[PDB]
Amino acid sequence: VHLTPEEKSAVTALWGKVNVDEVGGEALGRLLVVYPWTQRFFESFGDLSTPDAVMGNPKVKAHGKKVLGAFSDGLAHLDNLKGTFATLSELHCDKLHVDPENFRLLGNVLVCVLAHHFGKEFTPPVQAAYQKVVAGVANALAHKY
Amino acid sequence: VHLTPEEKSAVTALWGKVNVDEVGGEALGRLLVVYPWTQRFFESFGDLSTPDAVMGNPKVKAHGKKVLGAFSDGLAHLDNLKGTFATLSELHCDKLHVDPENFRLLGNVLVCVLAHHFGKEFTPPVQAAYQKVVAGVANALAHKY
Amino acid sequence: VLSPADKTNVKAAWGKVGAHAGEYGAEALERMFLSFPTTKTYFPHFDLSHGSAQVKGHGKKVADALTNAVAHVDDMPNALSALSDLHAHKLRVDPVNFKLLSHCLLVTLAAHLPAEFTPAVHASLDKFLASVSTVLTSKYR
Amino acid sequence: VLSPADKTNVKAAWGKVGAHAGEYGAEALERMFLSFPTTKTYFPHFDLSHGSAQVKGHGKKVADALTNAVAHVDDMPNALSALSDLHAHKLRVDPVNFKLLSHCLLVTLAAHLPAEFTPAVHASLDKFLASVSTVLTSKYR
Ligand code: HEM
Ligand code: HEM
Ligand code: HEM
Ligand code: HEM
Repeated sequence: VHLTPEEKSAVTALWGKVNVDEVGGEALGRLLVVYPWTQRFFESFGDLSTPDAVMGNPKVKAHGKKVLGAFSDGLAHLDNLKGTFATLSELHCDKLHVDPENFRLLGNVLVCVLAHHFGKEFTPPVQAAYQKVVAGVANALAHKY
Repeated sequence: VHLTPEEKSAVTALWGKVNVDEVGGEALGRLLVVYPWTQRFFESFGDLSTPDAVMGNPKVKAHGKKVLGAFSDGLAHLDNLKGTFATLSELHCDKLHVDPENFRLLGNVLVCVLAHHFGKEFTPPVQAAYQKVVAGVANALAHKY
Repeated sequence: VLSPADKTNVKAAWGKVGAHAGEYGAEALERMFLSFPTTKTYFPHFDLSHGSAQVKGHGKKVADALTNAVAHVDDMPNALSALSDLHAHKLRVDPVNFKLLSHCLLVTLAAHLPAEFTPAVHASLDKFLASVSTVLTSKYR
Repeated sequence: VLSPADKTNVKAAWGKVGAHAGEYGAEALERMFLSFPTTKTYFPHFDLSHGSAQVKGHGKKVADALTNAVAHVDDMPNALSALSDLHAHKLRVDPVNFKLLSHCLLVTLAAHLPAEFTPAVHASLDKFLASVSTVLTSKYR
């Protein structure tokens, strides 16, 4: 990423307001709902047949919290995402076989979720800093493929 | 880019057999034909109404040679495409208003022209290395946007 | 393709947009300009400054066309033909840019319609914007 | 939308492929795996090694379907219904990948049909593969 100092503060300031548990489940559920093809990795999660089935599924919720947890850590090492995510990159590739495009879809969903949550506070320029961030994470996650 | 010495040799050696004149004219013409919307930047070139008219247009041919020329010179700086295309990057952005996506389109067209030309010689592993280069160049050219 | 559900979803959310469409259109453009700078190459003739009247004027135009697509949800290819022709033949915007505007349009709606921007609606609006994009790019080659 | 000329161009080009379609099928996949290593995520159960019978057999499978599509250039949606189904509901390959296989297939034909791979034929084949891609991803959502 190429984050100006002031882009870095704006990311961090807003992130302080986020309930990673909540946003985590929202982002992941929404992904499975807007791009149903992404459901291919979760057949063991059960019922994902309707929006309510997904959004409320205890497993989706718990998984989302995990993913966002790992993401939050990435935010404290914005200087070394590749390093931060190396073992996770290897895992997604070698074990899980997750196409890295999934990582960009989740990034976009996440940006919609932050907009949803923060309303007017998610200014054009705050969005621009988060766009750089989600792209950096997706890139870091795909680096070991 | 992130070319293996072996991948470096493969690029290097096939290139040495390239007639820049012909390949450059063909790459640019094919672009204007396969993706007709790229013609928005060459109004002043003339008749692009037909493949025949595009492929024959000398303005196209000569521009193709100029483009491949610069590309050609970039293969000598595979370790710093970024610093090699910085000025070209600013020009394309600030003076030409060329969307970097165009860079990617040409890259791919370029690869089809090389295959077209070298048949047998353009093996899967040789294509992989070229793919890395075209991506690399496109990225460097987009860098100052 | 848009299902009956999708259609209700879209008419419903767009319904809420009402008279703000214009302003939301302008905002989507600005977010796009700031997040995806390469899209600026298509507006070299515009003052892209914060609160540019050109951007404002352009946002209205985009919003009006979307509103027109909603009004003719069962005949979009025809309701949008003119605009399809323009983009294909004069503007010649690279296809990938449509996905970028769509996304900035989703962000704007989300930021303004917290209550209606449900998962189901989000999904429907995404498929809708994808459909409009498909139409505007249908005559490219 | 394939023009009459396109359909012709495609039928001609493919005509020449003949008994080699299976081999070209296999070669495009191999070019795909090496050039875009992310595409390998959909074949964890295959041996992706050079000249692997899994790749060879799959190459055949892909070629035949393309053949069938050339044959029903006029009724693709209908000729590939089953395959659209399979990909949308079972395989669930991400739509970005279709452009990667398409490109690798052009590269393959270029390398093998020098005289027939004219600029105009190149244009037709591209649109053709795009069309096939569209059909195969039309029931995703
Ligand atoms: C922000 C990007 C992501 C991060 C930081 C992330 C993080 C994680 C973490 C920490 C785990 C658990 C690791 C372990 O089991 O040892 C995990 C597992 C997993 N992730 Fe990712 N993930 C991301 C995106 C995705 C996406 C977009 C998908 C699919 C659409 C995905 C699919 C999976 C799957 C299938 C598992 C294993 C679940 C199980 O336990 O069965 N991940 N991820
Ligand atoms: C391989 C990637 C490319 C390279 C290395 C490259 C390089 C060049 C060079 C060296 C010039 C000379 C102009 C000058 O120095 O004043 C030029 C001009 C130009 N390029 Fe690029 N180019 C690339 C791709 C493209 C593409 C894909 C397009 C559009 C489809 C494009 C559009 C133009 C235009 C419109 C000009 C100005 C020509 C004129 O002044 O008549 N370029 N480019
Ligand atoms: C679904 C999305 C889109 C819609 C509904 C849309 C609609 C329109 C409309 C209604 C106009 C004005 C035509 C007139 O003068 O009557 C326009 C013009 C234009 N659009 Fe599109 N468009 C879309 C996507 C895009 C994208 C993605 C770009 C580039 C990033 C773009 C670039 C342009 C440009 C450069 C003009 C001409 C503006 C001027 O000079 O006034 N459009 N569009
Ligand atoms: C050119 C467009 C494509 C065509 C015509 C095509 C056609 C086919 C055919 C004919 C089959 C075999 C069905 C059967 O076993 O009865 C198949 C299966 C499959 N395809 Fe698609 N395909 C296309 C694109 C893709 C892409 C881009 C990918 C992934 C990157 C892909 C991944 C798969 C996979 C993983 C299978 C199952 C392989 C197995 O387990 O044997 N396909 N496809």
